[PDB]
Amino acid sequence: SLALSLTADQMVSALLDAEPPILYSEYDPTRPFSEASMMGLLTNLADRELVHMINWAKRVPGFVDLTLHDQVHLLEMAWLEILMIGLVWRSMEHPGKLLFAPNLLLDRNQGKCVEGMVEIFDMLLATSSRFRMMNLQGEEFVCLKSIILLNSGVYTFKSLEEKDHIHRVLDKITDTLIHLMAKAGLTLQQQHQRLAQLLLILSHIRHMSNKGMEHLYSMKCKNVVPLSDLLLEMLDAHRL
Amino acid sequence: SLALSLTADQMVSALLDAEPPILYSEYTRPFSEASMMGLLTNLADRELVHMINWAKRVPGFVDLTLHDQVHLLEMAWLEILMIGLVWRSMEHPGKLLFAPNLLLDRNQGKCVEGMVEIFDMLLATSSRFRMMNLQGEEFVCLKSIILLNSGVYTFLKSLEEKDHIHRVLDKITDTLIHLMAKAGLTLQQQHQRLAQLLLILSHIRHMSNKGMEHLYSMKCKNVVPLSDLLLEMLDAHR
Amino acid sequence: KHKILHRLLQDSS
Amino acid sequence: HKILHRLLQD
Ligand SMILES: CCOc1ccc(/C(=C(/CC)c2ccc(O)cc2)c2ccc(O)cc2)cc1
Ligand SMILES: CCOc1ccc(/C(=C(/CC)c2ccc(O)cc2)c2ccc(O)cc2)cc1
Repeated sequence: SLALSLTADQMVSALLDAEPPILYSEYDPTRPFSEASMMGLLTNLADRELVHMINWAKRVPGFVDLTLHDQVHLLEMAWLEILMIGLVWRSMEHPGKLLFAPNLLLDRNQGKCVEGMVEIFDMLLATSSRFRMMNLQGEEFVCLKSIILLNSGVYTFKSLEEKDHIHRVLDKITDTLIHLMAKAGLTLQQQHQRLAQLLLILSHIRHMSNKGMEHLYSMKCKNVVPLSDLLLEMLDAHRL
Repeated sequence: SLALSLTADQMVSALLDAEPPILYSEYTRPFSEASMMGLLTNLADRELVHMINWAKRVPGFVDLTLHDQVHLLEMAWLEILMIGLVWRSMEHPGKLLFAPNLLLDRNQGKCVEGMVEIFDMLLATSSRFRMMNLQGEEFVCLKSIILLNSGVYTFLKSLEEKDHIHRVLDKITDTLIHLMAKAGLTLQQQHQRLAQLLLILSHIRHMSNKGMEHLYSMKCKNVVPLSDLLLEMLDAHR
Repeated sequence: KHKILHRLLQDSS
Repeated sequence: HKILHRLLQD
């Protein structure tokens, strides 16, 4: 497997180069927001981001080695965490605001348009703020995002040998993160402290995903906005 | 503060002595849906009282206001119950050790609708802890991390105490590394293992969240009797 | 201060 | 047969 033979620098470069582009929203400034039209915009955006995500995942070292079933399962588990960590990353330099798109920058009061969304906004805002205070670097961000992809569904799996392969790749991404922190000049103690802070943030991202999944499902069952067939099936994957 | 001045060995010693007791179930009878949840809720309720006295012995926790203490426990209590259950079940492949007299195999989870899905996730975590050969010293560190972490990003003068909980979290991180160095792990192995342990906390969060939504679905559907305390704890995730 | 959890967090031991 | 499954092939 080509992935385990990568150097740390080669792991970073490949991840930086596989980054999806920042997409624009269908935001129309000629009309006011309603709950339905705000959700329409976000869902439409998310739907387009997903197609770029699927192709990004194919470029994450080790991901192609898995069977189609395992690939499907990992993306079904992580997709919303991955959209959220992107959003938080984009929003870093915009205190108090979430940059869904370059033409869609929203503060928490614009979140209140949608029943129950301001709570999610608040959590995303606080995470963006945490990344800002930590001075998260892009190289660290793409490692984290790749960790989410491989980790979030791995506990819900000779498919034990592929499960072992995923754990090997995760160890390489750990080595990569540490390599980056050392190269930035942090002491050894700062390295493993910083490593822990970043990974513990992944628990909060999981949390946000799970609360987000629950609100999207309730909106789907109230017909607030039409959902693409793809989004329906991804949402379906979390059903219980 | 006492917590920040502790050595890593003193930290482990403190956490070990703070450990709650293992309790027995109020389990000759046949199981059914109301029966088993009855057992689980009564057990959870009694574990909760001991958890609170345990939290007050986690170094740093006493330094926080009652508001903050209440908030951390409300976010963390099911994650703590679950990591506890998982730890206890480590050496019982395929089974969950709720209590010494309440050892439930996977299939018995089908007694309650939707619960076998939670069992499976718990069994997988246990299997994971088994493979890593998780140590008791590491386990009490993870449980402390959950308490302090699971509510921290969910918070004027309060910036000074988030900052305190983060200094404590770094000390616990320092403690995990100390334990790994003492076991002879290489530097590279220490970082890798640390990451393996913290990433399982994401799955523990996932389980709590899915568990809470089931429990929030049976506080509505008025089936099992929930004690006042669990009722309060449950409504925090509203 | 009226939650049970409140009450428990002061008379702990 | 899932859309996701199809899209992962390209
Ligand atoms: C079928 C599912 O369709 C959707 C709809 C909305 C979202 C996003 C958010 C974050 C605010 C959201 C989540 C849950 C909720 O209840 C409200 C809002 C979102 C995040 C990042 C991003 O880049 C784009 C969009 C994701 C998927
Ligand atoms: C509010 C009190 O109601 C409950 C009921 C059950 C549980 C436990 C589980 C894991 C099997 C559970 C969680 C959620 C769900 O939907 C089914 C089952 C549980 C975990 C560890 C432990 O030591 C004791 C019990 C916790 C609290």
